[PDB]
Amino acid sequence: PKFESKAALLAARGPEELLCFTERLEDLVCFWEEAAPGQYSFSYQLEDEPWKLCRLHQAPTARGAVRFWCSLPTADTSSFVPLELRVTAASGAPRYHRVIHINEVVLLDAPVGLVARLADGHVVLRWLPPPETPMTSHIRYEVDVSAGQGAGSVQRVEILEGRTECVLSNLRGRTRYTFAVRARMAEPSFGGFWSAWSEPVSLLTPSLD
Amino acid sequence: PKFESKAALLAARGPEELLCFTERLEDLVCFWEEAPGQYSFSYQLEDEPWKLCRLHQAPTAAVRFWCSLPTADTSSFVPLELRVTAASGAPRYHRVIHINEVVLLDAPVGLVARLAHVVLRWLPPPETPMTSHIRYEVDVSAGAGSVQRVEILEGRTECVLSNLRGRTRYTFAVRARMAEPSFGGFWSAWSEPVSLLT
Amino acid sequence: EVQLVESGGGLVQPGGSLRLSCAVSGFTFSKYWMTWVRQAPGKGLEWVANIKPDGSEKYYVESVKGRFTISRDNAKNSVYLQMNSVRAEDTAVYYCARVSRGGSFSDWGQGTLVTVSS
Amino acid sequence: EVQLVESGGGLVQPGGSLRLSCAVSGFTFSKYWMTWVRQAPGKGLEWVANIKPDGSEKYYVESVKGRFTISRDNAKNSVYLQMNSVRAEDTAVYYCARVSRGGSFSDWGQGTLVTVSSG
Amino acid sequence: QSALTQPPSASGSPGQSVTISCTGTSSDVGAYNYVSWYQQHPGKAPKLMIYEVARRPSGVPDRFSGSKSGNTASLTVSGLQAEDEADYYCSSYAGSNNFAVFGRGTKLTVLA
Amino acid sequence: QSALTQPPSASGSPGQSVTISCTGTSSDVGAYNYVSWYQQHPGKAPKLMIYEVARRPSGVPDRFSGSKSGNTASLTVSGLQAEDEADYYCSSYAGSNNFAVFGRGTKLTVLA
Repeated sequence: PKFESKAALLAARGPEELLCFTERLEDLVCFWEEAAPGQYSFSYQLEDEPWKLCRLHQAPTARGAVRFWCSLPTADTSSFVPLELRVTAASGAPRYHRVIHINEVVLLDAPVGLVARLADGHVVLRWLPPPETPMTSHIRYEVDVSAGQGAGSVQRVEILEGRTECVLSNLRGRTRYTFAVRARMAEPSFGGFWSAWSEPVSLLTPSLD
Repeated sequence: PKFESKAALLAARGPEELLCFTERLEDLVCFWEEAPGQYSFSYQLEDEPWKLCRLHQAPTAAVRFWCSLPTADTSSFVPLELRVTAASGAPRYHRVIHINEVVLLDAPVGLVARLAHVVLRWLPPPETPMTSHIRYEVDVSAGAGSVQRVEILEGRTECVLSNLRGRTRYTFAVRARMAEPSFGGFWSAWSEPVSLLT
Repeated sequence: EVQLVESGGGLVQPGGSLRLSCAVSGFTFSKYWMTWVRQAPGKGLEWVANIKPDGSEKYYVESVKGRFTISRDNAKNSVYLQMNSVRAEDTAVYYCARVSRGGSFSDWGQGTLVTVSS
Repeated sequence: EVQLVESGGGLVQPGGSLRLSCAVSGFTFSKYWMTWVRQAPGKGLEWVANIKPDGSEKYYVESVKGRFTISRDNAKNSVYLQMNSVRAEDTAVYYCARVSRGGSFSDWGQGTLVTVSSG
Repeated sequence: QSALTQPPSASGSPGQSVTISCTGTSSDVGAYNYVSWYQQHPGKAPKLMIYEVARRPSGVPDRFSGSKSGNTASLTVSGLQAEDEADYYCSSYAGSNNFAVFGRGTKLTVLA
Repeated sequence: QSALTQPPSASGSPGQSVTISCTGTSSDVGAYNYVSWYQQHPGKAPKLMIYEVARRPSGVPDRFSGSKSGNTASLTVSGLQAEDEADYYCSSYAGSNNFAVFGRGTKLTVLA
């Protein structure tokens, strides 16, 4: 499903708290981890409306941990509104307790259609905004430029105002560079995290000739 | 007491209605006449409960009944409902008045006539501090009827008469009234007359 | 219990016209005098005009005589202040009030602002 | 019953300063955004400024940026709109409002009038 | 606006008593007993505190009182409070063309 | 003041249905689902009728409904009544510096 989105969020905050995020301001997924099990009861309260139970799903992870999650009903994904979350163990013990706003946990979907081309003496990058995300004008991006043999991330370029094009300049000849792009809400009215990295695209720069 | 003020008002409107007047905007007396019998005077001030008033009687020539309202109920620019009920239970009079709309001043005094033309001088109504807002009217008569009627405005206490025939005994008198339109009411009784022979 | 609400205020160009309304409720409206009192910004209070219970007689202050026109509706319980040939010196907050005992103003409305150029 | 009451309006000379207040009662005040929307007489609605529940972040429309300052008190349940360097085009009826679902304005106050020069 | 003569300012600590004068002519104050006093808090409409020189509306504490001598009326608050710090106007009948001539106004300040 | 596009006026007899459009750009209405509609009677404060494009607050009649296609939202009143004669504004999120861009406004008149 959205394994890449949950993996990015887990790498940001860790497995010791209730991780919640939205992709298109009309959804909400909350998940956490447990050592491997046990049973839990997810419940939320929207404003002053009576409490609601949420259906919980379970799944093992590569780490050997067990991941629980809940997908909120679309009717309860209103923004700019207090949403109180609670995870209670089957023993009755309180586990997690949060009060969030949907607009403050935005994690967009990863950018797609990344393409690398030569300038003729630079490298031009083009990509597409997150699928089914109409706020393209209010999305800022970030491009990664990395290499092999422990070089790591050589360049990190910020792209603003919903532009989907980038021109790289300081690249060494006879070098295979790997590019990836992440997305974020530009408008300060939203809170959240960077999207998962896009599917990488590599390109081999020519030696000087 | 206030005999001349009651005589002037009676001469103006008659004995077929409840006659009420005030002299200094801090009093109120209502009276009427009958050709005996008993009556019950009652009034309502705004939303305050009804209040009966003590009635007094006196012969005339007819019987005159009257009531002097308590000073505490003589507020101006305010609806005051009056009701006169006969002892038989029969309704007689029913009025809604404002105190400031029934002003009948006291008669002017100290009238003095001298020759210059003929100059008339008098004094404003006693214990009446609205002297600047009092207008007057001068009557000039002979032995002929009332030859001249002169209006005096703006609180003036002096009047100069003209075109008077020689060797004629003229009688002069002055009445008072509220000049400001915010007040309604009637003329005061005529002052004590002063004669002069040209 | 007594409630007075003014409306119709705003900016008016010099020489223009504006009509103010005053909704009245809480007492026998057709039995009392009604008056208008304006207050220039940062200044004191000034009596503008008043009207008799039956609306048969109207009175105005010298500075507005012949320019303003006060009226009333003893059915809708409303008091109006018609402002024709408006001047700069008319810029003030206009209150409608109920005239009670001794010529006092017992109940006042919230007041509406009328601004004219200067 | 939800109640919002504005006050502090009136006439202000161009370049002056004015502080508007909004007394709030009827809901959990410290959990919602609060906003100001003005309306010029005979004209439409214009969004002025809003503030986060904890009042940590403030946002303004471009025409009032650097001139107005929105604030709140989550103890007295009050919202403030400091108006400095007032212009003639700031002449409008200022409402304080509660931001609800989808960035909508669920509850509005009666509104207070601010008049400045021309318009 | 032509107005009556009123002292521009007045101050007093809580518990003290303050007297505000109001001087007119012999055609208004001293001619009629139609003297009225008003209280106005900032941003609010005037409130009737005293009517007919001394009489007092329902709701107004006895701490406020009025008097009249010659052509000068006087409003007096005997037990000063913080809620009394406001503007105070006097009025009087001066004709049909001047049903209520107000004073210049007095800003009363409670110094605490 | 920059605003959204709304027809200046609209009319309809009781029982009929009237649709008021609201056109914006692809950065506000076509970008977010934060579309709101408001009703304002003369002298009164605006009242929320529609939030989140189509959803409707408690107290608002079933007669009111909203939709969205492209960069244009649409308010629809199916059962016209005399109490519906007022001004109608549309709003939409258009960034942090403009949390709610209103329209020019539409004066709905209920005919005979």
